[PDB]
Amino acid sequence: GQKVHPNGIRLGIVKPWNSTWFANTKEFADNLDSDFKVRQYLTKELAKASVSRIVIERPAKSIRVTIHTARPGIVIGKKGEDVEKLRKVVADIAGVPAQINIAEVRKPELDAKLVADSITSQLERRVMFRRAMKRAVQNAMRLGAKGIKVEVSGRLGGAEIARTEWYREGRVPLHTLRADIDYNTSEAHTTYGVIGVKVWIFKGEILGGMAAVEQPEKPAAQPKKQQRKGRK
Amino acid sequence: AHIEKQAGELQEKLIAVNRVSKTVKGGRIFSFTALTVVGDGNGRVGFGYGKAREVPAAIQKAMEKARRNMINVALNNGTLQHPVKGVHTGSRVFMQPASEGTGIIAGGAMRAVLEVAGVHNVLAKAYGSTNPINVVRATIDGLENMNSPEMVAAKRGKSVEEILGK
RNA sequence: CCCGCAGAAGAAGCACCGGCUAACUCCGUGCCAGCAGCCGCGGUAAUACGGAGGGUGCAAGCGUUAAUCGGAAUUACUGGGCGUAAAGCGCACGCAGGCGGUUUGUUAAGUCAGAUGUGAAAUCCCCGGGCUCAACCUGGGAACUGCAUCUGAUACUGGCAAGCUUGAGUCUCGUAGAGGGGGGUAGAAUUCCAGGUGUAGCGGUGAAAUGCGUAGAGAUCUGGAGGAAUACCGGUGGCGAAGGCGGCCCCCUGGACGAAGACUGACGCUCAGGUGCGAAAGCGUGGGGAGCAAACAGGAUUAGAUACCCUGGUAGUCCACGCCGUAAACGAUGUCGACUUGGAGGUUGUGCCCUUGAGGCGUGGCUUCCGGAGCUAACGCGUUAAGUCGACCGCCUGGGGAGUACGGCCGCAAGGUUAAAACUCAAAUGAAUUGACGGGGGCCCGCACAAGCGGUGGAGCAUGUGGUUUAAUUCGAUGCAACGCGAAGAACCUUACCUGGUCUUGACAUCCACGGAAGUUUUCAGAGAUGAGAAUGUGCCUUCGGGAACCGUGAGACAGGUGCUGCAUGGCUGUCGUCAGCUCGUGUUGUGAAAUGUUGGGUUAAGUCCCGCAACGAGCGCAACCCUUAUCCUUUGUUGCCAGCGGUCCGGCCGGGAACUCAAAGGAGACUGCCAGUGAUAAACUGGAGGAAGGUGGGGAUGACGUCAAGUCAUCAUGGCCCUUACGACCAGGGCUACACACGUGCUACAAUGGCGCAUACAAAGAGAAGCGACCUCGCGAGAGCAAGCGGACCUCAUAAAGUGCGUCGUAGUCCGGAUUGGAGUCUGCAACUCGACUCCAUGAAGUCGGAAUCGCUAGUAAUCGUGGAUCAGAAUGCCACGGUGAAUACGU
RNA sequence: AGGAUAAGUGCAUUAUGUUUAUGUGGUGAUUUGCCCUUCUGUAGCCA
Repeated sequence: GQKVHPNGIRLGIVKPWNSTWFANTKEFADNLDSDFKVRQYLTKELAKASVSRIVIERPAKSIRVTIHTARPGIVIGKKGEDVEKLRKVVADIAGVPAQINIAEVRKPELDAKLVADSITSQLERRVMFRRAMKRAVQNAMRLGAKGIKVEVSGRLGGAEIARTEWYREGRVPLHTLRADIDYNTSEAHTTYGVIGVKVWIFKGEILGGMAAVEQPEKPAAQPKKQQRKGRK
Repeated sequence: AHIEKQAGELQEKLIAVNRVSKTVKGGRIFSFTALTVVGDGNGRVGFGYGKAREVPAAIQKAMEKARRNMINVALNNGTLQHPVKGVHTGSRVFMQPASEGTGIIAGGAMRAVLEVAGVHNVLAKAYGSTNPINVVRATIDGLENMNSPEMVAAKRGKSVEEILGK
């Protein structure tokens, strides 16, 4: 049960992450704790709808949240008050003037954590968990994704002893280091004690994420190819 | 990918379930093996042993194998026209002619196997190995020693079987 | 038994709830208590247990054992088994009894039909009937469970006479063989004696010692001694009744195998009882003894050593008969026979052949391989059955205990022979899959070895572990899977540990109540917590009710918990291993467990690729995208660079220049693609070459399903479940880092490839917003306080060192190493003593490359020297990454 | 002089492929074991 480190040692090497900001020096710690806080408190406020990825971003003089959903405009509310309130708390926690835009991910109507919600219910109510993980994978592969891995653990079925079980399908490489691929670890309790699902989902090996930049930044967009360079 | 036989009626008789171990070589995996019986209402030689990761995928595999390389077979009335003693691989079972006034008389999964077989009124004692995996061959070997009705006079009864091909 | 009258009154148990077998949650305890008709359980969140709610079933009954039938072809005539599970007699011969191929004559014991007499009654059975149905009792009919003889038949068996041949028996002829009984006969190893020649080991075995031997062994020539024994031919052959028979030959004689002439003509089959009869040793006497051997000794092995293995050494072995005949005493399969696709081996009568090689064909033979119809649970059987069967006899009814006891009998004499229970117990036992495993046979891989090189272990130090110690020196972890790791910077804090103060809404959130605003400056008491006083400020919101902020005070709800339990758990990860394989869907072969693929050969990082069987399709490991390097193209042109040119001490500092590195990035180039060798054609490895560079270019990323009850409840999540004046929390001090040593890891030395002295050289990379930092003044040096400056290609850490130049040094603790210790100077902070770090002055020890043990490494590696950084209040010998100088070899498993 | 089928140049350790001590008993993976059909019917169980 060796459990190779399933995503951490795979990032930033043409594999995007759930934060994109710049910091350095000794204040990186003050910006990261603040980024954890805004991740924790902001998704709790827009929890009215289900949510597929979370991206928080800090460029020059601003804080920009990207969020991805199964339907757009849904966390943005009606009127515009609902979204000015989302921008009130993003500024309050980060301490910079705030932006949010709404966007959707590739294959939006499917996501890692909504599979684990589906598997958890049967277990929460202490009935019908012997085909549930398999039906979850079947539905999941009918809504998208090129392969899925599910691993369930717990005092499963409400049992008075522990069980590991899993279910894998299609094409889910494990040494992969190119394209973002979506991961969730659930943790929850019910009457008998704790359950959990580790849900790896695999969209694409060059589909989704960033791509490698195809130029230097050095020749492009430069209307004057000198300052002096000795040529005047 | 094969021809299959069907019945216009459902049978999902799960008889056994097991697990596969290698214990050090890749250690032990979660796989199950399963045995499932598919009749017809009058009988089939349909018996299927298959295997997969989980119990549902395993049974459905085994239910598939119970209807390929198999054909249905048929017997008129809820009795058998021969008092014969069917043996298959140390699991030995008995039959004697009877009334319709008795239906089944049997227990466990055996009462469910005999109902589709048409040999439930004639149901007499089993001996030798009578655990689930082999007890259930009633509708296989007990329908290969088969007799079934086709005559109008008992004294034409052997004459009528000869002219069926002569 | 009925009518009328009160009235809701007068009233329900018993057994089940893990499964067998009609039902599940909580608490309790935690393999304990206690449960079990059987199966069995209990080891923490227990539907087995103890209690409760609830669910379930029967009901004035319920539940339950013993026993009978039946479940059970496990009560078997109908209807079981016997190759191996319990079970073919040890084998031949055969009376009594059971049984009789085929026809005629004949008889009618059994057979069957017909006839007649009998079989009372209902509780049972079938049809009525009656009592409040019913239970009960009962008429007619009946299973009436039991029985009779006459008449007739001859399809059938039995009796009997004569055949038949389709069964069997017998003569001469021929042939094979270790059958039986009794005779005859040769050569050579071990062993011995003798003489000749001749000198030291010989023997034994896994390796070994005990043994034998200089009194002359071992070996060798010549000649004698002696008894078992007799190869190779000899084979799966053949013979005997089965076990049984083995040098070769003959005499006496059996029993089988073939063929023609000839005969008899059911004379047949089986076998209770029965008599007869031995491989071997046991065993009486006779024969005989070279070698080997139980015993007995001694060696070797080891916890011993009776097993294992050897050496001496006796009865025994070795011969013959004889006494009860033991067993794996067998076509493993009773006896014998009839029938059922063959082919071929061994070896043989005989017809035919080129007699063409243990052959083929014709027709028999025993005897064995191979496989079809049919059979088994599997191996296996298959014309010699374990098929289809036949008659007739033997024998079995779970295991252990028992082939014993017990009984009958035989035996000098130990014994043999059929063959059992209480008691114990839920099994015992036939077969086979895959893992592991062979010490049976063989194949493969990782820097795991090798080919080397260096390192830990030894010194000392750094740092962790245990041992051991105190108030306590906190744990977690225990080869590979613990020990430079969780728990990277440990005075208190840290922080678990221990002791002392001090309080309980509590360091922290909200909610109510009271005193001080927090913030800042400032004196003081006490240890500090904490408090008093001074001086500055009374902000924040508002019903100025009152509260937030920090701090003290108090109460609940509630916060908090390195709280236990890692067989109660979640998240998470280490191992095998870069094993070279694993898995997902599905088919197929077997009754199936499960295999197959996923396994072989060749090849590989590779499920890569040639060949190929039930594997087919696809994913994982691996390959890839990826970032990086290498030249080289390519652009930017500073905080980077400078061929020519200026200011000029000749420094890109600056006028100026773009040839140039140069930084970060598009990338190009190299694909095992080519050629040649190797390789099974072949993947691919090696060589070959131009080039910056060739081995999937160099580097890194990079590791399957998953058992291991593996390790964390202590990041964190969390129930069952405990404290909540505390298993919380504020404050000080002490300790892990003690020291006895051992142990893991690493550091730097023991040299001279180095150190020293003087002189001399070039980096890469990165860190600095409470910080570091030029200049400054102070400083033995480290550093100090101030500060321009900084955002790090700008400024600073920084003199980078080893290395280089020359000279020098001889195994002497030195010309290496420099620990301790005296004593001074420094850092973060009231505060450096034990527990912290750095500078420097004088003296001066351990240590000569360290034993058992033991690992990493294939090239920017290994080795070795400095550097920076993560960590980081304060500081490094490590780690992490960089750059200096930069290696041996990779046959082989 | 038959030790002359000369090896039938058919031959290869030729038939036991063997031996130098061991280490207790049970223990992993689920409370819907559930996703193929009319009539003759089925897994707690149904058209």
